[PDB]
Amino acid sequence: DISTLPRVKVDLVKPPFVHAHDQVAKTGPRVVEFTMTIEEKKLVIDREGTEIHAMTFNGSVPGPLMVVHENDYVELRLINPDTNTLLHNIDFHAATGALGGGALTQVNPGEETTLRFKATKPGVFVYHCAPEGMVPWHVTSGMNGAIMVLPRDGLKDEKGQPLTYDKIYYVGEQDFYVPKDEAGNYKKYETPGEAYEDAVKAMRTLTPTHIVFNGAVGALTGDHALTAAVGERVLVVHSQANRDTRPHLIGGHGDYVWATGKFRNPPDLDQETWLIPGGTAGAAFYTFRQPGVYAYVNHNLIEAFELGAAGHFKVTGEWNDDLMTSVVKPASM
Amino acid sequence: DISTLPRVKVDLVKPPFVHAHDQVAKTGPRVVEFTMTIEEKKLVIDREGTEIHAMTFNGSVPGPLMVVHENDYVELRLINPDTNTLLHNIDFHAATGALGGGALTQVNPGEETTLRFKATKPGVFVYHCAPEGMVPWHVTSGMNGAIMVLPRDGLKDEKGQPLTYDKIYYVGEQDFYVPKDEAGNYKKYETPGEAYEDAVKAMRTLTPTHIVFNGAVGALTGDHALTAAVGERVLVVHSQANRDTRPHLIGGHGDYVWATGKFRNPPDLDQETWLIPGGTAGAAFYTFRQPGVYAYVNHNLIEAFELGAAGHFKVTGEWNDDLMTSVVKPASM
Amino acid sequence: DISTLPRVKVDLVKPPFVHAHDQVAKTGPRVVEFTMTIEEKKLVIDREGTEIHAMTFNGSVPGPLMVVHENDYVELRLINPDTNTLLHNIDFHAATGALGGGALTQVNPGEETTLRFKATKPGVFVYHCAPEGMVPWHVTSGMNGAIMVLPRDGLKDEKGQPLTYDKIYYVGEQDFYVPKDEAGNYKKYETPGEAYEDAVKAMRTLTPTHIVFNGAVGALTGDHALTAAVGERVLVVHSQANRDTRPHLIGGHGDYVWATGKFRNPPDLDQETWLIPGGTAGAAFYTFRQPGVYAYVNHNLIEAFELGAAGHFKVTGEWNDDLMTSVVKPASM
Ligand SMILES: [Cu+2]
Ligand SMILES: [Cu+2]
Ligand SMILES: [Cu+2]
Ligand SMILES: [Cu+2]
Ligand SMILES: [Cu+2]
Ligand SMILES: [Cu+2]
Repeated sequence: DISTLPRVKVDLVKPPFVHAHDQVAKTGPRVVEFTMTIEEKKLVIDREGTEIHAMTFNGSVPGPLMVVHENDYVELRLINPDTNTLLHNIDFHAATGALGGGALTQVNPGEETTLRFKATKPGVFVYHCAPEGMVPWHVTSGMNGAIMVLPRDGLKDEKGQPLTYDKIYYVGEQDFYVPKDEAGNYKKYETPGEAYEDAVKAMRTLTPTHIVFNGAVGALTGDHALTAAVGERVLVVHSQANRDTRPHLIGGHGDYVWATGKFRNPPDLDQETWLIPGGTAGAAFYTFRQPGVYAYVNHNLIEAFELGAAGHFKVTGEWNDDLMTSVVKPASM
Repeated sequence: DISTLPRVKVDLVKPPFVHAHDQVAKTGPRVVEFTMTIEEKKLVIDREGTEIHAMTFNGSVPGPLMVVHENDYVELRLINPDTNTLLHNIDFHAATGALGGGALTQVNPGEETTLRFKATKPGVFVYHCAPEGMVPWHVTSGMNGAIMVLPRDGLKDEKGQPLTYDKIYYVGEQDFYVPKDEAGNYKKYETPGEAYEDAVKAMRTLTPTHIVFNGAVGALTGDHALTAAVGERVLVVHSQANRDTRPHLIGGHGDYVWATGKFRNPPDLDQETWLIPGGTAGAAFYTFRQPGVYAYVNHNLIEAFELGAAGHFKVTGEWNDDLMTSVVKPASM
Repeated sequence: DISTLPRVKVDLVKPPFVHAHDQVAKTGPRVVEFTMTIEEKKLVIDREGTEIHAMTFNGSVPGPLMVVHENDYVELRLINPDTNTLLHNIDFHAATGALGGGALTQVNPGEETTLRFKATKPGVFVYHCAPEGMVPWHVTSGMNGAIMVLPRDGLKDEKGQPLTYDKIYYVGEQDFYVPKDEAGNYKKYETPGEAYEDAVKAMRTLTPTHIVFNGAVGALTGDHALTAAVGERVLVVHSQANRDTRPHLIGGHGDYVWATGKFRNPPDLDQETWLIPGGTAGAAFYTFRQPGVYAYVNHNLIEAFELGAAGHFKVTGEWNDDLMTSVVKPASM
């Protein structure tokens, strides 16, 4: 009987950060309460000033990472304010039935709804908008995020021993398909109803114009670079709701990787690069051993360095010359 | 000595259905006899009435699913009637030698051939046409299917315990590359010899115009939706002879998945989405827990909802509010 | 203390061959010394005579395969002769820190450098050039290879028993993006500075014009076909530094496959086709059971047979009719 269970309210944070949680469950099963507010907003996605009409959960691309434990109940209040123009809903890949919740959460502007589901399977999972007839347009306008369902006793390695992370980050990777005119410049749009047929044509090329982490080219760089220290254990959750990606930490590895994100399976070890299929979230665990700047990329390097799918880690600490050293620095012959 | 073995004749059925077989072998090894007749035919593949000249095994796209057990012999009589115009053959990925049988099965119109091979490796495998110089054109015109080689003691989970399916379906996913004129309309063709250079150009874009399940947009919907009941265990075999796909059951999971389809490996558990590489068959096992409509899609959602790679399950039975419920139905604020 | 360790000089060989090494380590840890010389050179990549300005390690596409054991040190002397025009460097995915060595190995024409790193993780790994701002252009001009870090006790199967190969080959698969004019003919270029913006535009299509093994259409055919004998155990290392591929041995299998190439993980068994993600090296082990010609392809068959990603094995020995036979040869009805 669910009314006898503790309720706990979570206050979400903006990606790439993740709200407070406990790896090993300190309580029995709970109803974990979340609220998200849908926001249709203009977003500038590149250095050139290209502006799209984004569709977001909670104002960000990606949507925030939700964290629960196996056999908790997730209760989501989903709000669509009357300042929006479109119908929206939510499909959780973590959930069982009704199109992942999609059939039960259709909200017009000015409406809200509350969905509850039991988190029966441990893993990282995609969530996304999926309104009938408009699914890829909403997803590829930014309306997707992820949920992590931890095992009650936390993460384990391939031998069943504990793995504990010191820091966690959520990297949402987004493919955008900005319509172009015949000369190749991006088109602008007044009403999404007028945008719609050009959006479809752009999608049908299967060729994204931009592929970004955290909603924009360069979003996870400079002052917004991810951070760690030598010796810290970092979990990076990565999602792609529509298109395959292949993350790689330049100068590191995925020590333990769940490429398709499901924690009942043993992790793959020592990965250089891993494939996260479109419609999937994955997770990689790494212990940093060297200080300095690392690039975290989709290792289609064109997608990374030309289309935007690259971020940075800045790592503090002590350089290890046993692991790597310049024996003779670059010099003339 | 093969002449001492029982022979059994199989009568094939049209996908997505699968011919009668036993999961656990009730006999010793057998010679299992199949017949297929090649048919070049016009097929309408979308709602707009786009018509292609398809190349088929047994009149369908995909070709039928053949089912044997490990260490059975497969004996295939392949017939190319003189009403066809092209040379064809067959490559079984399940087989060892002679280009999977391709080098031994070249049949002109008016010819037949009989190939035998031993099914030494358990799994689901692609078969396809592969005539020298014309391989991708035949494959991408529909001339591919799959074969399932069951272990003699049936399927097992990750702990070596039995997994028994109540129903099985075969979903063949087909990428088509229909030639387009400069304005973007599909071109029509008299003789495949006149079609050939435009077919090559269309393929070289690497951008399919249609991606369909069971030979057409909407083929696995309405009266032709897949069915199950709450509590039933369903195996879905999925093949893609040319191009990667990423199946997802919207509102469900892959409880046990062999993404690359080979049953000596343990299955991956609790998958949301899995990657089947082009040139591969995979298999996913799910026990339905909720009634209603489910969408089964390639989770590149553009490929699903715009290009055609989506089908439906209709599931009867009892709704489970513990797993999912609407707490507050969509309403104004 | 590294100065107390044995040093061993390796003399590299051109792909697809691999330099001499021992599967099981016959010594303790060593400093293994390699030299590579960068060469910018014109390469003809197809039957039509299309010529590109390639960028190579040691004169070949791919670069040579380097082979060490776990916990050896790799010491690479990298030479950029003053006959080249561009700045280059090297990122080893096998290495830990400084962008895989990229930050410590920037060499102008007329310079050299010597990098040392400890090979802490066993597997096959990509190496590639990665100069700041120019990464995909260098990689997709051919400047990539692979390194194999064997476990000290050699390869093991899924049960921990030894796997010993009799022959090893290295297949580097390269996506090229040759710029085209509006009519579709390939453009030619004087200075790479003048080529640069057209190279970027060609890459941004995400549609390679050529995909080749060992640097050219048909490179691994005829007199340069790979060879084996019935009963021989062959390891094929395959890399793709930028783009996903899906190798398949037509008429065979991958008996043991490390699709993402990391030997601490058990191999996948009996694969028909496997996915190597872009930015990854993989390895497949097969024992040949039948003589004749086999095609080794990327099983996107358009990529194979139209764009160039196909090679041949020629296998000598004894035909096994139990495994496969023509019962009735192709004939009229
Ligand atoms: Cu929406
Ligand atoms: Cu989905
Ligand atoms: Cu054919
Ligand atoms: Cu094939
Ligand atoms: Cu370079
Ligand atoms: Cu790299």
